[PDB]
Amino acid sequence: QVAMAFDMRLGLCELESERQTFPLMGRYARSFAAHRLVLVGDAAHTIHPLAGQGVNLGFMDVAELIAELKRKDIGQH
Amino acid sequence: WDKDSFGKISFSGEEFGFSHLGHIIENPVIQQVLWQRASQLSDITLLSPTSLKQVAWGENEAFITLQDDSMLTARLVVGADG
Amino acid sequence: MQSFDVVIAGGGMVGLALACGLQGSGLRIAVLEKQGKGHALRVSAINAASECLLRHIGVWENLVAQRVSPYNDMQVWDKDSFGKISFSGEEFGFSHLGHIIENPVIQQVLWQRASQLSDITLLSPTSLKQVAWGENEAFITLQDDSMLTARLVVGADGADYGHHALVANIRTEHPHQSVARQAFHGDGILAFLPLDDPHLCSIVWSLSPEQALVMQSLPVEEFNRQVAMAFDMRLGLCELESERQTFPLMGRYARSFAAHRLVLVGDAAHTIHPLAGQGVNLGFMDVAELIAELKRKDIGQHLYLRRYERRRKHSAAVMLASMQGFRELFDGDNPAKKLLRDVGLVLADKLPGIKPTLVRQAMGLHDLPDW
Repeated sequence: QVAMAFDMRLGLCELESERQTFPLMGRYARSFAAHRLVLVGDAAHTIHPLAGQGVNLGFMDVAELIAELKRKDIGQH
Repeated sequence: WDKDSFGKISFSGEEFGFSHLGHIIENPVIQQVLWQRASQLSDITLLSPTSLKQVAWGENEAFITLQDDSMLTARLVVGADG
Repeated sequence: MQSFDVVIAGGGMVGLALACGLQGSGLRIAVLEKQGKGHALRVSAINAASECLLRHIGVWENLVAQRVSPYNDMQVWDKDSFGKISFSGEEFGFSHLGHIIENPVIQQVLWQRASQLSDITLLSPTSLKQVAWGENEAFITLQDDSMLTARLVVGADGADYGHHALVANIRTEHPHQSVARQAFHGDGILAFLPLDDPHLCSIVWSLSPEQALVMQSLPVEEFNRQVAMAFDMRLGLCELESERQTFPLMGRYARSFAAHRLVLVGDAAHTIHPLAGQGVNLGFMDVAELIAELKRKDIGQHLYLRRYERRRKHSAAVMLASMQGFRELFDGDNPAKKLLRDVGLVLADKLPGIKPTLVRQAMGLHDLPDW
């Protein structure tokens, strides 16, 4: 079934590992600011046009956050 | 087979002792062949190239006519292949 | 009998265009026709390519001096995605994209040319009683038992659909300013074709048969209201002047049929087109190419003909692909695309620059043979 859904692009297929599922907790969120609270989304588990790339959105959240934080009061919303 | 569900069924007559399920045959060959049989039969005559000018459906005869004004009659009429 | 090189069933715009044109060719032409000064109900939006056919056949000056309504500017939009594209030839140095011209004027004009030509005689009011398709002659006959023969026969202007068109003359609050306007709304399309009167348009409203029928039978104050909303009030309050007329759009999966000494050209005057009022242009282009091909072997044999058929069925697929393409373009002009434009991550979009391509299509200066 995996191979047909892939057009047989790589021929016959064989699962080695266990099969694991997890909800894609995108797509309408990734940030929450609050009075001395910052939330960054679980980008590791979020939808993206490019497979396996969600976490990049997180690494980019924090780079920008590193940038902004290294200056007033760090916490004020 | 189906490209969406990936469902598929395959089958053979050989599995049930048959040599063929059918034959692919060109239409011109089929028709020109049955045409040759047609005039190789005497209770059949072939009228061509002929188009119909009028048909007056009678109770006992067909009373059809031809463009070349050759009157024609028939018990029953049957149309096909168009 | 009388003997002709080509007889032409149903002599309307396109067949006569063929008559004047398929000439100075050595071919004798017969033409079978089986049958005011106010704004006609029926108008066609004649493009530059079509103009070059009519200017060539010497008739342009005529219906110009009659009544002609130049547009150089066009606007198309969609009421659902709010997408819209507008364009002009002036932007590329052209004075006009086309002309709105009344059908009766066009045809009565080409009719006058017809008998002002001696290799053309006109047979009317005449209907066919019998045609016996011979190997070398047409052997067709008339109801008045006048035998007739022809090398090749060609039918046009009449002789399956999806939508109907409601057409009518509509006075608008705001001047149309010589803009051909077209609005998509679901599976309704509503076009306003500008006329001589600075405040009058002839519309083409493509609707389902059931929708066209209801609109045609609506009381006028309701029609006035309803037409204007479907047009986004682009020209303000609306008032029907003329009668409301509907006719099936006999596109879209045909326009050509070749056969043993038979050529059929579609009733392009009644066929779907991306650009409202433009169907007939497809017909004028069918015949130009046919004039071109006919003026040479045997004129009638369905061998030197089916290659002509290829070209036309081809053109009809192109027109179909184009309507599909206008819809894709409008449904793609949405807010997510706007966001991506801004941020530079658009993969697929309106091309640089479709304005010039929209102009070459409206003018239809492609499609031409030259000559």
